[PDB]
Amino acid sequence: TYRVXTWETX
Repeated sequence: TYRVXTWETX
């Protein structure tokens, strides 16, 4: 998942 601020789990 792309979280604001990166791609992260899952």
